[PDB]
Amino acid sequence: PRGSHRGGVFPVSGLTWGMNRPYLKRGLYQHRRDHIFTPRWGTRTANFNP
Amino acid sequence: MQRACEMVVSLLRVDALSQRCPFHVLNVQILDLLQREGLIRGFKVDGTKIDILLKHYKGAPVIRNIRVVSKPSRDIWLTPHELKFRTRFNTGLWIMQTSCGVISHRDCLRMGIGGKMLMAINNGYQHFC
Amino acid sequence: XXXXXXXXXXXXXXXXXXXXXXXXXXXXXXXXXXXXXXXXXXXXRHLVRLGXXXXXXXXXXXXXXXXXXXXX
Amino acid sequence: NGRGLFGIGIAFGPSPKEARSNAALAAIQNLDHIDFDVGRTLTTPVHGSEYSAHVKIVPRPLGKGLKSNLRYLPLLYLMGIDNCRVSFYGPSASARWFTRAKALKRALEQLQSRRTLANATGQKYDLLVAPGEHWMHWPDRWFRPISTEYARMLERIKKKRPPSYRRGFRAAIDEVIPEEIRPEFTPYTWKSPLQKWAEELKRKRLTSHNVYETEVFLHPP
Amino acid sequence: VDFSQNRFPVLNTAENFRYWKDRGLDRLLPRVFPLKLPAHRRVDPLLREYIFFLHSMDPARFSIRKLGERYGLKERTVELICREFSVAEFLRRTELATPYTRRVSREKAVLRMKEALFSLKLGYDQLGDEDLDEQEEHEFRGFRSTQDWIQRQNIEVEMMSAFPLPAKRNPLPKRVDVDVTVHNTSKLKVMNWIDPNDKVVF
Amino acid sequence: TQYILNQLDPGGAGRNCSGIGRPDVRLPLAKPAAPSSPDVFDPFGTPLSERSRIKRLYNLVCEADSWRVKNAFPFVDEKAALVRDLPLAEILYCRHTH
Amino acid sequence: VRHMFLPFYSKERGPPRIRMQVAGVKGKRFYKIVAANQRDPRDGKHMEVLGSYAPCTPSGVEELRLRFSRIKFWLAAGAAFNSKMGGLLGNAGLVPLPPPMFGWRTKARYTLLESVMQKQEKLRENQLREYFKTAEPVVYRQVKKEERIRKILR
Amino acid sequence: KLRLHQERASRGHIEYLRQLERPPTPSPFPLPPSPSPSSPASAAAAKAAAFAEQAAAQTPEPSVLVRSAEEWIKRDFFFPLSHQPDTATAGEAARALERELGLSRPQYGGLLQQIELPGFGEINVVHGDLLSGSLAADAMLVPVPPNFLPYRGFGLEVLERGGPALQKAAFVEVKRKLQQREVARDLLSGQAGREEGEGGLDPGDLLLTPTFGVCPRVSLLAFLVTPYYWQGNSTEAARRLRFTMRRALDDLNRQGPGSLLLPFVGIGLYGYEPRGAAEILVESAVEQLLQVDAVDPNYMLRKITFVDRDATNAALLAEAAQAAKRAWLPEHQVVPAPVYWSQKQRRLLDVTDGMLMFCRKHTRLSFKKHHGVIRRQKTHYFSNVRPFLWRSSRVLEPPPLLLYRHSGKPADWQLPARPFYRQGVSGLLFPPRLRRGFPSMRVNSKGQFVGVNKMPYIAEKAQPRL
Amino acid sequence: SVSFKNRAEWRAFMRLPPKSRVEPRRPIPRIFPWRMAHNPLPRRYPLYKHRTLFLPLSLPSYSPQPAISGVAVAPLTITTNAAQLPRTALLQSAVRQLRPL
Amino acid sequence: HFLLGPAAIEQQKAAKMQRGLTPYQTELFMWERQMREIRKIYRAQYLQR
Repeated sequence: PRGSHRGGVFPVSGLTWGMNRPYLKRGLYQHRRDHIFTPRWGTRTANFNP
Repeated sequence: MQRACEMVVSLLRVDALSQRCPFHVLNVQILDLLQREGLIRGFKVDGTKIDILLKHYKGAPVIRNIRVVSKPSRDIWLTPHELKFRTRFNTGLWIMQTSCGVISHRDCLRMGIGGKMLMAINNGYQHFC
Repeated sequence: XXXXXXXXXXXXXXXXXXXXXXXXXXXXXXXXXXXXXXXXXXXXRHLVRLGXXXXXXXXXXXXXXXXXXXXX
Repeated sequence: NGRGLFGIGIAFGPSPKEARSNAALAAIQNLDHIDFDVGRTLTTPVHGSEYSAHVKIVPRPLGKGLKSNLRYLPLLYLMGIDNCRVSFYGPSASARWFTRAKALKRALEQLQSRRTLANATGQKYDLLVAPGEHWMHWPDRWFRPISTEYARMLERIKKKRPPSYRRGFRAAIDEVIPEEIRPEFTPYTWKSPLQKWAEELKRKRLTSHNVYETEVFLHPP
Repeated sequence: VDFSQNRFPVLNTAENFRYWKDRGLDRLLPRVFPLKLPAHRRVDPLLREYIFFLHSMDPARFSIRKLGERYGLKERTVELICREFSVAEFLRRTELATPYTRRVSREKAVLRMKEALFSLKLGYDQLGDEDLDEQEEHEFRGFRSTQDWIQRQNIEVEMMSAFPLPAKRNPLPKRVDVDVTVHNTSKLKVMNWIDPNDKVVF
Repeated sequence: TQYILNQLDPGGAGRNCSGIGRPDVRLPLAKPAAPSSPDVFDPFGTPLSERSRIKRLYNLVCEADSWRVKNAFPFVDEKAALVRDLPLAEILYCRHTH
Repeated sequence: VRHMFLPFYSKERGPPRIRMQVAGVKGKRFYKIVAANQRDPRDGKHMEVLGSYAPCTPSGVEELRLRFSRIKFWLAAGAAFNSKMGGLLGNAGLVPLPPPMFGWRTKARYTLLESVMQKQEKLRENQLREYFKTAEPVVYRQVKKEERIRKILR
Repeated sequence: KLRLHQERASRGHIEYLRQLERPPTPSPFPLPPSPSPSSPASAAAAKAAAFAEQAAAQTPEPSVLVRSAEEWIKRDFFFPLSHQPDTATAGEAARALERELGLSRPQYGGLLQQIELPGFGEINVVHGDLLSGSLAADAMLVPVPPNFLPYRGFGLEVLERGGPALQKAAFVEVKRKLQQREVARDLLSGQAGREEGEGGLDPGDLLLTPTFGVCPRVSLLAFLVTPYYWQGNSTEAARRLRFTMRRALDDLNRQGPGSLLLPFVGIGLYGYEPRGAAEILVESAVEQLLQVDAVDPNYMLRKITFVDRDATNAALLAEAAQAAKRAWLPEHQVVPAPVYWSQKQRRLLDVTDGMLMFCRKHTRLSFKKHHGVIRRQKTHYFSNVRPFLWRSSRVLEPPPLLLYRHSGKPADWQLPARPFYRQGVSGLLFPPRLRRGFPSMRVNSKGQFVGVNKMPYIAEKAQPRL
Repeated sequence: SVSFKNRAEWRAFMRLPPKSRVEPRRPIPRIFPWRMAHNPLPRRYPLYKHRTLFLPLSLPSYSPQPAISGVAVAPLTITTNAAQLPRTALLQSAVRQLRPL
Repeated sequence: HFLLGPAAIEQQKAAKMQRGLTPYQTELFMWERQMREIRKIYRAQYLQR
């Protein structure tokens, strides 16, 4: 395929779009990985160390 | 061939213990194949008619569908490697007529012989012509 | 005597006196009609008897333990 | 329920929300059982028709899962089908789902199972990843326990048969009770020094009392 | 405990085929599964260095097969260990790059992170846990493993009888062309194109 | 007995089994008996070797962990759903292949 | 011509020959070794595909694929070929080695060059053994100041 | 022995044919029942079909060129397809070529392989019978279970042939070993108490006894305690055998015998894999003959002969010995040709700091910057794929050529061919009949092969795709 | 010794010797018989999960296979991978290469 | 073996010259003489197979 998507563009996460929805407009939003399951198999640190 | 396409109707009856169909040697052979495959309880030959005693299971009949392939106005033949593709991934019975008799598509596939596709029993939704 | 009764995969029974004859017949069968597998309860207990005779000192303890386990 | 119970309900209401609630109630009342196979594969492709509405269900190889329009993938998960692709060609008349529902119901009514086919026919319908799953039955005459006196009587009455090593070997088992073992760290002469060292360390770690101790912090307070 | 019409208590059943695999609405639960890591990255680096030393010293007495046999690894794993260690040692001793300046792919960087966290959690293995020659075990290994591709069928429909049935037609191996090198020098490579169907061979 | 044992844990020449049915392997019987009348036995010590685990069952047991899953203010909800709801996001969140 | 191979001979086009058709795309060119008639178009009509020849390949070594039995068959049938094909077949071993451009007798300077090159190769092998006796991956050598030198052995 | 490129190409062709050949396996066809479970016409058709299918299974088929298209079509629709198509086998031409090359040109083969370590000894691999075949040796090694009461196999056969005398001698030796072990255990317990102030033989245990007229080729029988294969993993099952062979050979060498006859240890009763066991056996023999471990060598064992009665097992042992030659003997060491030539031209370079300026980049990681999604599929196929397809068959890169390390000439043993199958399917139920068995030829009305002029069909080999 | 202070010097060093514009100069690209035209690659999260090559073995023969020496040889599963061949399959492949023909 | 070994090149080198021919041609003609032989050898083997 080539060119922009011609037709209906839906988020790949499956979340609806609207005024009070996770997405304001139509789109794929493939970079938004917070809307897909990414297990945390590592560690975590804090902004400050008292 | 006409008699077999007619017997399809008698085989597809529901809420019936037995049903009659026209007589023919081809019908008798197809009935033999069906009984060997355990799709009918039995059948009886009475002159111009054959009385098929049908089989049921949990209310519904064992024969859930019949798809006619070879009609008297059009033959359908297949090579072994076309029969394999056409019967791919299906538990239904495709009746084949060959120089070795009226057999199942599985017998035809093991024998690698060219055959004429007559009927498909309980083949779901799988046809090409 | 020696009887090679063949219920399935013909087998034979040896008495430690016909072992030579059994071996000869097995070799002859393997040479003439291959793949006719023949198995005989030849010399398991035959070796066991001589082992017990050699280990008579500890064979008594072994037999006592076996009897105790069987009774249990 | 995603396992073989599915239904569709059509209902009216003063508002869309109450209409949906009544429709859900009707669907709950209309639930029926779908004839699936425990192997999770279709035995044949399936088609359903209602006027100009057409529903098609095509098998897929075991492992691919469900394929359909994302608009109706949740419907597939509710139906509980697996390893198949579902396509709607639908009516072009005034209605869209009123008759498509009947078409889908008639399609689902076509599905059968290997157990159903085998019971109806008397023949073998064996899934290659599970042969003999449905027809193989070990007779109860194999597992008939006997008392000691009757065992003596049976040993007396019966005629002995020589034990065949090929078919008789590996038969020294009896009633078993649970016992914990750990033969992964049992020292042997043939085990190399490094293997012994690693196995010893592993067994100490596994049997240690500090296991099951979940500490989120690497450097504890 | 549910019902079964026939007695066959084994693990080779459609119910137990993919045991523990979701079969209902739980298929939508976001479960976390263990991450897979290479054996050549699971074994301890000191064991890697020891294997590399043995192989680079005496590849005959310390064969790949023998090293794998002693340390519970596969021949491919031993080969990978030796290659990686030789590359790292070459870079370090020639002072070309440190272990943290060799440009690598994103996948290999993620693999390095995976092994780092694996060691921090469980610690490097002190011995290999693989098998030298894998066994014929009935396991699900993808959708391709669940069907007979040659027969193009997932279900073997057959009749019930107490007597022998006609044998199934066996497949014949495909006769495909191959290239076999016959003469290679620093300038020219000559290989014979073979057609296995050609009857007259000379 | 051997047939059932082989079905439960395949083994034989060239195979790695648990040796459970072997006459020379120890089992945790409830009623102890002769390992395997008095005439035939093992005159030497020859302790029975241990039995190794069943690999399939052990793997199932180990992998079960991945599938393990971890008055009131009387206010009644009237704008509630009887059968919940199954949006597309619930599927596409975790089932990546879709 | 023996009766068997008569069809291989064309009244309109000529006798059979073993030759090469251009193949590939502009820039990336290799050759398909075929048996055709003399007056056939080079990239057109032919009778059989006998192999391929790629002088430029990523591996840096000219690649020659041939059906050995078929080349033997066509030589027996009588297909003709030119100097380049004869040389390729000689290198492949299918036919005796054709003489070089000016003949074997005329090559003495080149034999002297080959001998000198072999002697220099042996000298470098001896130097490499002397290096192996120490095998220092990194060295420092003077310009003013000492610079680092890496002794890579490719 | 082959020194011609043509001969070696024929050798490779023969090897690939070996790969692809499958011998016929006729099977009985069930007799049709003669009570009729169907109509009489169906029964007659069944009888005819059964006989026809048996004939089709048991008869082969010639090539296409023998018959015409209409005859083949009529046969295809009238008879069951034969199980042995012409394309199935290799051919009399290939068989004759193999015979001429010597690859495949009165019961036992004899000496199949021999490794000669000058100054150290010899390891022979022989197809022969140890017992009935009993050109000389000192000790014959016999594997036995730890309990020393075999129920079937070579050990039981040897004990039976020896009779009560050999059985008693072996049992006496076992009793002595057990008593020594018990004494050592008691001493160990006493010494443990002093510092504070199992059972049965193990793998590698050796017992030497007189032959009692069992094997006249030897004068000593060394019973060796060997492991089993079932325990644990295959790595463990083979570590056991390696340890056992090391101990057994070392102990026999210390005992003194200079000649040893060894069967295939591990196979048979103990359920080992012959292919994996042969490598261990041969490598252990080589290492012991070389005395790799010893700091004070004890060169006593100098002839080790692996004797086997099965052709397959003897051939596997010969293959293991060939691999051992490749590994150990510098003459037989082989190397890929690219590596050989590169190292032959090997040179020492002087790389400075300024020569690596552009060998390093700004980015820490590398990834593909463009997806591989083709915008126009047919245009891509026509422009960038089809022009380079000079044949429609799918062939992989050839395995590298192995050259002898010392000389550089091609090795007599080369890697097997690497065929490709689409989606991994390597079989066809109904392979099409091909004319390319005799390419560019036909059969004239006289009955003779003649040439054919015809433009080749570029897609002939991709129909069906393989 | 040569110092490549800029990219021009690096290009000069790396440049191949001049060749005529009538001969084949660019190598013909490799074509793998399983991805002739597309080169799939992953384009969807997770981007770096482990992918294992599986080539089906199915059932090369459907008739009773006698044991080779002592190993069963007869198939027991349909899930065998042809890129991870088991012990007995490798044994069969080795015996075939040793058959006398 | 003779034709494809190192003897053919030596025979070419030893071929005698005739007045009017360059050194290459006299080797080419001997070289072609060996070619007519190998062509006949291939025909015999192919025909027997």
